[PDB]
Amino acid sequence: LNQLKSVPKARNHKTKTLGRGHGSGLGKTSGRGQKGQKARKSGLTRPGFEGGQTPLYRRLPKFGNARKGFLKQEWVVLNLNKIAKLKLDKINRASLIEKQVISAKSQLPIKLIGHTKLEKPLHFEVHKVSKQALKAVENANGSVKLLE
Amino acid sequence: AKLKLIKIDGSFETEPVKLSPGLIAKELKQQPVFDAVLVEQASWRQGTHSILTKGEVRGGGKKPYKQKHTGKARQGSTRNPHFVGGGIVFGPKPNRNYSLKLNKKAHTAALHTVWSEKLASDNTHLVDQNLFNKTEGKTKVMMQFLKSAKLLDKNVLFVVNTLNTNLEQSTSNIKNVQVKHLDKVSVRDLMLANALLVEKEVLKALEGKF
Amino acid sequence: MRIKGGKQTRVRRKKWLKQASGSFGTRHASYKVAKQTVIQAAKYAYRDRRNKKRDFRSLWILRLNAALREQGMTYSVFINLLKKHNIEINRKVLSELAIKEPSKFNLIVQKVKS
Amino acid sequence: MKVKSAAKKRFKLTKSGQIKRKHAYTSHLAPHKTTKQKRHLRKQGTVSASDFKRIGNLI
RNA sequence: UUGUGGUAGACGAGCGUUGUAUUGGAGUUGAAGUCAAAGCGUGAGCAUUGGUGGAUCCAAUACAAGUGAGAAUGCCGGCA
RNA sequence: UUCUCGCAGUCAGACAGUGGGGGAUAAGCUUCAUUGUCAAGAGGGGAAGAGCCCAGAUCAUUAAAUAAGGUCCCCAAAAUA
RNA sequence: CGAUAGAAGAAGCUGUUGGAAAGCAGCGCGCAAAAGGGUGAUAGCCCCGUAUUUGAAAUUGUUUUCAUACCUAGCGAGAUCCCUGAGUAGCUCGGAAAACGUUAUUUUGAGUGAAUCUGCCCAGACCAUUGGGUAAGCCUAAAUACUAAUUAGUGACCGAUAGCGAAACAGUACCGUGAGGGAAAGGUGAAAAGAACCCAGAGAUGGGAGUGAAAUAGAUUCUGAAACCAUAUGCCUACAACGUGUCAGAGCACAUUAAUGUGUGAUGGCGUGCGUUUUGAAGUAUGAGCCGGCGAGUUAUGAUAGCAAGCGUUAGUUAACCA
Repeated sequence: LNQLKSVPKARNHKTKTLGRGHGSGLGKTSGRGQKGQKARKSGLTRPGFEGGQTPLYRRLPKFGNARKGFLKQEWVVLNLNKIAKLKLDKINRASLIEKQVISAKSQLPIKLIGHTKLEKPLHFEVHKVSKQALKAVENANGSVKLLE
Repeated sequence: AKLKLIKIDGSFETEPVKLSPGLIAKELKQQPVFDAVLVEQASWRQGTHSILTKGEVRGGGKKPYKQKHTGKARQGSTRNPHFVGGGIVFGPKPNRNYSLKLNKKAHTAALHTVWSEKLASDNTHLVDQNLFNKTEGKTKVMMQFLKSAKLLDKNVLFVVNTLNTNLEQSTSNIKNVQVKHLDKVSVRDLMLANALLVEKEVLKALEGKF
Repeated sequence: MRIKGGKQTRVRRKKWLKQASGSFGTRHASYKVAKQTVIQAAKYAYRDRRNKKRDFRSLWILRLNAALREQGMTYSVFINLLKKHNIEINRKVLSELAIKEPSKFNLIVQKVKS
Repeated sequence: MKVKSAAKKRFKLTKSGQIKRKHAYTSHLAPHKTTKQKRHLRKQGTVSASDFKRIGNLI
């Protein structure tokens, strides 16, 4: 593709321009309707307006939240189905970077989730074991140590 | 497509040098090269094109018109896009940049494909360090070498990896030559030149990135 | 970057005034009037295309009936002598053209008599 | 271009969207419901598809 | 086979167009451009020739469009 | 025509027939439903004639059948009892 | 090390179109400069020049190195010794900021008002444990915006109804007392070689004879279109109610963007303008004198969707910053 013969693969779809004639598409009609508020100058009104209709968001109670001023601490989770094609006995923080698992700035405790059994003998360390996950890793002839 | 080394005179030698596999690709793709030259060709702007809009033109707003007892329009403003006051709502800005970006893997695929195409285009004869030496500062000998093989079809872009005083003195006063560095490349330059020269060593160096 | 092209408008004006010809007063001299008169001329052409068929059909009917009344027959009666007898593909315009041929309509009227 | 806090305080979001709203007759008056109506109007509810995009794209 | 009426509207086919870079060319032994003709186009257009002007533009793939004028009781300018 | 999706246009309607409500079977009148018209779609006809009748126009044609309907002249069309 | 004067600094001829060359053709030649422009069309080698290359009399600045004031500076033993930045911290009526709408935290307009090192305050009210440090004294280079201002340079920067109101003797003339508002601008011709001689005409002015390569190169000015005002060539052309029209067309004049040719039109048929916004206009609803110039759907941060592409099983992807 040289500048005298350069061609794309499949591109150059139709573009929109309305101020260049009627027969060229959407002339003075412009597709903006007729005799309207949004049709006039400074149309495209802000979100959160219905044209005088009574909205429901202020006519509806608010959901419950028993945690105000506090946030749920993030925890790293090694999904059993995803960890099926991974192998590292005695998981430690300083090695999951190579496997694109853990983050550089992280102190998140590990949590084990999932009954989807894996396919290798692996010994694993986690702060929490789920009972179904515990059974699944028991069927995987491996071992698991409960951390903090 | 083995390439034979050439001398400073234009005659070939007894060693057809094997081509490193770090340039030959598997499938040819026209879209990555297209958007690479798209992003590279642009950005000639220097903020030069700038206009004053209706809120940017200088003037003291006033109403010399009175709507009643007059024939012309009310038009309480005088600096309009359709009057002599001036100021168009649409025009060039010194802040537009038209952001474009290219990924890493797509860039690697595009560079490998264009290296395959340019190496197999057979518009090149391999050069070595031996002809780099014994080189005069004259651009006349460079033209003698160029016209000995008469590369008069397209502009020729040499790729170099080491710097020599003869290189900086010469290859500077000819309309049909250009020189760049191994990593100082862009697919726009390759497709624009359509003719190039390559040294022996850079094949192995480029093999690494593949 | 400012776009040129202050001449293409005049090129279009000249092209469209080339369509107009033979206009009286400021109708072949004003381009705004020229556009409207070209549109009306094209519509008149369309009208002629839709009209001349019926116009000439009635013209042939009248011109042929003018001859037919001289022989003592009306157009309505004249069609019957060809509808059931003297099976032909002759046309009303064809009969009108044959009127221009002397002593040939006589052949036709003695043919239906036979 | 923000997330409308004043409007998002009245709904919940689940997997693959599925915005969830509450049930009325809970704030100022409800001496007008049956035990069936009281327990089912304490439960949750869904929304309509008439404004589905216009609420999903906004919130 | 339906066809081919069509407002708003959805929608397809595109063109002209200025500048960018090639790719090239033409060019006081003629150029952009003016005027005309009794041409080529479904169209957004293209012309050829002649006068006219005595120095610049075009042709084909792409690029971005201050881009394409019927009126805006439009403004400017000239003429009424 | 049913499902999703993007973009929507109307959002101040008028007209014919009927059943109407209102009015006063006075209203090409206001307001409801229905068969159609338009707003969205030309033409032919009747004195001119958008909404009455016949209706549904890719185009060229100086071909055929003809639709309602008409046939003394304008203008195409015939007479007999 | 610069800046405010400088300087060295490669390379072409012949014929031709030609009024003139620079263009073309033949052979070249240099190149560290075939960067850019002018040079009587359309020049790498004709110049301006340039790359490269060095220079400061005198002044100023950026630092480097050297000699060199000034002061800069911890570890052990005691001691309920002293000190550790008082209207201080606080408390009340409240503001101001803090994302805050007075609430952690800071300050005070009006008041009261301690303490010590085991002290205080704080850890978005508050106490207790735990933990921080001991304000209420003071200067502080570092990254800071902008170019009014300068150099060097650049432009998918506007090009004379554009670019700055102002290419120009622009904020100018001028208007309003006055604050304020606020026009008009380019290009002769290669070199004026700027129209000498004569004629008419009072003069002005014009026209012939000239120069000038070209006098569509004559001062009006690079060229020089339509509206507008006349003119003559072919025809129609003063009893006919025409958005001056359409289709045919006698008859006449022609002879081509050379073609079943063009031009006019005695005459027969046909024959309620346009954008607008409305239930809907021929519209007597508005608006338009014409011509020409100009004249109004965008950018930034993004998201979503369609399409396309990369990668795609432990994915993709970098922001900033840096070469």
